[PDB]
Amino acid sequence: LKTILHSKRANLYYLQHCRVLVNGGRVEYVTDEGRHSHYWNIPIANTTSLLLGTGTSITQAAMRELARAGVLVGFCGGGGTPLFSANEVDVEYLQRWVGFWFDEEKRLVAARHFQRARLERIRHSWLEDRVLRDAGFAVDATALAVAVEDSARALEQAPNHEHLLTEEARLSKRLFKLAAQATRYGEFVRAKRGSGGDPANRFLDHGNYLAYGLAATATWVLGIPHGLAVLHGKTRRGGLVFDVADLIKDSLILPQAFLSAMRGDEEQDFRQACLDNLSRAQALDFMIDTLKDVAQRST
Amino acid sequence: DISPSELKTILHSKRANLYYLQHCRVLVNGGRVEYVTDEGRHSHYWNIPIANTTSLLLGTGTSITQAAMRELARAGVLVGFCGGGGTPLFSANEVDVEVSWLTPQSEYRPTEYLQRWVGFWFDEEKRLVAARHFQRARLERIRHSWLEDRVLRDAGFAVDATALAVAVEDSARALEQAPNHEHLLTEEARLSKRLFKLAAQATRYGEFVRAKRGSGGDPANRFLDHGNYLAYGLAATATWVLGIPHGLAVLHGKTRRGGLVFDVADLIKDSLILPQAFLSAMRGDEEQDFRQACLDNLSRAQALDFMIDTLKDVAQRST
Amino acid sequence: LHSKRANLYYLQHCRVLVNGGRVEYVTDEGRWNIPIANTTSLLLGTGTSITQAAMRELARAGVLVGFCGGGGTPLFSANEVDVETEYLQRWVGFWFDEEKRLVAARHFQRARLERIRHSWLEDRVLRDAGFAVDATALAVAVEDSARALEQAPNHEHLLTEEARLSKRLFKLAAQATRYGEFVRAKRGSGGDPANRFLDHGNYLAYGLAATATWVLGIPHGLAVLHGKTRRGGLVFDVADLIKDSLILPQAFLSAMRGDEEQDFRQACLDNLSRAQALDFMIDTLKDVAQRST
Amino acid sequence: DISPSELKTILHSKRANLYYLQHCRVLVNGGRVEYVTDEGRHSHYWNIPIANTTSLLLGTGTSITQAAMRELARAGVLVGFCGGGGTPLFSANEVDVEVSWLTPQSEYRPTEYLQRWVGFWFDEEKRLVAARHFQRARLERIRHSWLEDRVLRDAGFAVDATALAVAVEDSARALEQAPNHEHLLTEEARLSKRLFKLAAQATRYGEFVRAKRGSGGDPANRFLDHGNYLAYGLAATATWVLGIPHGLAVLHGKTRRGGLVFDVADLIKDSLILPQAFLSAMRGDEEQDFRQACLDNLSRAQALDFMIDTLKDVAQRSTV
Ligand SMILES: [Ca+2]
Ligand SMILES: [Ca+2]
Ligand SMILES: [Mn+2]
Ligand SMILES: [Mn+2]
Ligand SMILES: [Mn+2]
Ligand SMILES: [Mn+2]
Ligand code: NA
Ligand code: NA
Repeated sequence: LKTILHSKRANLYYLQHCRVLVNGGRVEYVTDEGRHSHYWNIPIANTTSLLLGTGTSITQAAMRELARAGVLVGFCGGGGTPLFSANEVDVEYLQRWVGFWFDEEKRLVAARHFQRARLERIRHSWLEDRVLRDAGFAVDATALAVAVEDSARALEQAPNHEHLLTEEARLSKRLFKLAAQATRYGEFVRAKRGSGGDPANRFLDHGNYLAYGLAATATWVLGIPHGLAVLHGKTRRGGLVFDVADLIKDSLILPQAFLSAMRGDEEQDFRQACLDNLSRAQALDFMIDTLKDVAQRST
Repeated sequence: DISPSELKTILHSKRANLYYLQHCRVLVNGGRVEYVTDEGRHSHYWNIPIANTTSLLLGTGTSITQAAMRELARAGVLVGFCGGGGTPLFSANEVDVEVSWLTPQSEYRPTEYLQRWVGFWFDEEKRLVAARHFQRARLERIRHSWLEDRVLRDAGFAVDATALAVAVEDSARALEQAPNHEHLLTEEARLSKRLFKLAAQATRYGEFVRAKRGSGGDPANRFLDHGNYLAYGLAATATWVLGIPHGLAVLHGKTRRGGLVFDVADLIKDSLILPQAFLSAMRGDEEQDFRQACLDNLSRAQALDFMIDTLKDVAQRST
Repeated sequence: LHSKRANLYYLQHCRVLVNGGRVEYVTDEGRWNIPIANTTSLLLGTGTSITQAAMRELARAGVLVGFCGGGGTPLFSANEVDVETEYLQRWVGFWFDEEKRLVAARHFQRARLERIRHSWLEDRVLRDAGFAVDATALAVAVEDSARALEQAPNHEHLLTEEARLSKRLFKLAAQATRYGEFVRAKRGSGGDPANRFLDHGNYLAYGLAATATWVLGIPHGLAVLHGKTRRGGLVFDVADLIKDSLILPQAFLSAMRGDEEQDFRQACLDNLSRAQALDFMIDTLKDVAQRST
Repeated sequence: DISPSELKTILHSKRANLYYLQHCRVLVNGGRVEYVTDEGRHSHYWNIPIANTTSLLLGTGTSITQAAMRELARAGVLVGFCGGGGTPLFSANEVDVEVSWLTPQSEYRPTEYLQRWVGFWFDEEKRLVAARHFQRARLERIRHSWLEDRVLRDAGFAVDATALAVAVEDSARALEQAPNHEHLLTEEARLSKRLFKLAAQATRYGEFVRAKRGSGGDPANRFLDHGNYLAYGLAATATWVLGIPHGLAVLHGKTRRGGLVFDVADLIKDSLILPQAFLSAMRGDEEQDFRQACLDNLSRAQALDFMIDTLKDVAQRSTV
């Protein structure tokens, strides 16, 4: 059962299990049993973005007709992640992004706002919205709000990027501990990526991977290159994708990791639970909006 | 000494295969990427060695699947959809789009060249310096390949060497005199026209007239259009592998989308593709013979590596 | 915008569809999330469309769906409400006892009088717009009618008094706006702008009333004040809750300002939205059903 | 004498069109309501004569616009959303919803039938008397149609007349003695099952087995599922035109939302839809051929008029 009628923001559609082709100058979508039931109703304007996921194919004639119409096209894994390969976006956000990015102070302004955005999404999904709680995420509501409020303040006071990052890490650590307790996980230590074998560290690694796919889709639709991070160091590959994934990491991935663990989920149960959370909470939209908002303010 | 990344870049720069496909389906078969043609009853199946491939050009009557895209992206192979007969995929306003490129998005790129690039790119006079630098590099390749390339000589490129030296020397003087981008573009077309003429005479083509937008029917024009796709693919690869978006053109930005691909393809279009278009015409090659001959020359001359070095030099020389 | 408590949403200029497993609504490039639960109601207005796959998902999730004009009126067509937290049994439970029906009717009249007092006097929006009504004459009128309504012994007398209050509000409204002589023209037969705007305004009010009865599952044919044989009777009863408080002054204001049809229309819609008219209609209907037992 | 409103009801009862639409958009084009399919190079545009239409059923791959809803609603045309391939739009627990109906809300209905209806409806025993009444009206349509409709006979419905007459007599008997709604429901399904068998034999279908929830792939089952939508549409129209809410069911209330639609559709399902489903299977009709043949039968037999009279009769009899 659906529970949300989604006010769509970014004009991005996901397709799966169909063949995209052209009949008489018209882009159509075909399955083994004739015309696809939904896809004919995706609007083919220069504001559209198309992601072709599981069991899709496309012909050259369709590609022509989509590119002619200003439709950006990409290929993604199941559920829109990872983002495999995509059309380059014509160079708008890039100009603005570059406009502030070389001013280290404006970069910190961007980084501070990302953290505020991230703090709010934690507050929202762990407390205000009930779904996680309903599914057994029994977090100490009181200790959570303290954590957010302390960190928020501690973040506001960091004088520079190095300090912001330190505080940013401390908050994540605090959340792991609360999440573990919430779910009676017992001892938890975050293992640096790939190196932990326990279910939670695993689900966290896999979850972050699904989120990087959504973040990459956000930077791609906006024409913003991965190498212009606001929080991660300037030499980190994929740096901005990670900044962008960090927006919903602790609010959506973190709690489902400990839940799947608590519940004895296998890898695919976790992946699917995760995608459903990202979907319901409109994560991709938020990543996009955060990016626009930051660019808009910069100058 | 060298990073593992830089090693991988060198290794990528040595991939020799570049496919141009028509009337086939690109898909995955027993975990291999393959293209499939319909031979009436037969279907023929052709392997694609992805670790050795820089790009796929997919023209008329092609399709590709998401599972192939997955495998291709993961191996860092670009996929471009192009039009038929060397004509544009489509034309919108006054701009022709030869290839729609799909570039891998999850194989994270280095950041340093991108940062240098967006560092100069919004400054018009610094784009001028970058444009000029590409043009200089282009002239040095024309000289080397037209004058010191025994392999081209031995294949029947009986070019008037004195005349080639004179045109290239005049172009250099003009290039360095150019006040702006319009002057660069003007000089470039002017060299190209002299070179087509010289190549025509070298190969007994008879009187040659360059036809635009893939409109020419004659062997030379067709081979020149087909060969440019090869240069576009290497250029699309060279910029992708360094993390530079195709859109940040410094010379062709007014008349081409993803114009950096054209800027970079110009490094080898006149030096390498052009002679071989006339050599193939002269000998009666079919298109795919000509394509193989180019790939051989581009591998031999280490074209991809040159393109990548030049991008680096251009990026470094705005610091 | 979808303004009306956690439960009724209004959409316009968008396509409702299913993509990537979600029910989504896609706004026109020219122009908040909605919860899909069994308590949701959804109205699709100007420049909307919906696919069968979306309808499926909303129906499955217990969302009642309707189509309506600009701003939520008229109500064109809607899902049948499941007969049951159900007002229908209660409604019918009192409706056949004529004395209980009068109790309902008396409550509607008190509710309507309070709305008039609120909007004409207490609340100043109307005032600010140039509705310069004699505050004193208005309070006398309301108090007198209230008293006269409580004194009426049956529906007939209640209806008589009810019309006599409307007549005296028209006159107060005309003077408030320096309109000059006014006489209510019955049945769309009036040509002067106040008469025309009152006709149009009531039509917009019917649209809202129809929505209120639809959400509660109550049939139009069970009126508490209008005659048993009158088609759309309960809708007219419900519209009467806000006719004189909101539509009547806007009609004289629009005429005074030289408004065209659409100015008037948009002014009502805004008044109706500002004053939360639809919620009042619904609350009143719920309360009458509650106080009927 | 005859009121303009009742004349309008008689006029509405004669509307002959009923559309079942798939893979198209319903919209307004030059002031007309039309449906549009995409045919590669050319879109096809099909007019909907709204004054001559009872309902639209919109299945797989449809959409409709507010502007179309406005024109349809104004003309008193119902719009239902149905599922694919004769299967339910959806199922929520033990209850299947075949069609989600949108009914016009600004074309004010008469009040008298509704008032009679809510007057008896909350009394179970009165609902029972209403259910029996519907069931007798159904037996009478079955008799008239299977025994006296020469048109069906000439189309090759070679039914065993005596076998049919005997089953309907047994049914009437069992009907009158039904103590509960439970008993009525049991007898209803027992008669329908005899009728499938008789229709199958009249049309050389071979052994027939009714499949539920649209799950049957054989022609008869598919036409039965398809024909039911037509009956639902006319029932939805009959009840709406009289101002009776779909939910005030007297028979199928336990298993069906908007159950009165089913109770009313039962007046013509076995009498008309059922033989035609077997005739179409016998001839090799495509689905749209079958649907047209039904519409022709329903119009010739004045099915909508009968449903409407029956609801009126039932409402008027509750009143004693
Ligand atoms: Ca090198
Ligand atoms: Ca009759
Ligand atoms: Mn980090
Ligand atoms: Mn050039
Ligand atoms: Mn009245
Ligand atoms: Mn039945
Ligand atoms: Na050509
Ligand atoms: Na079926």
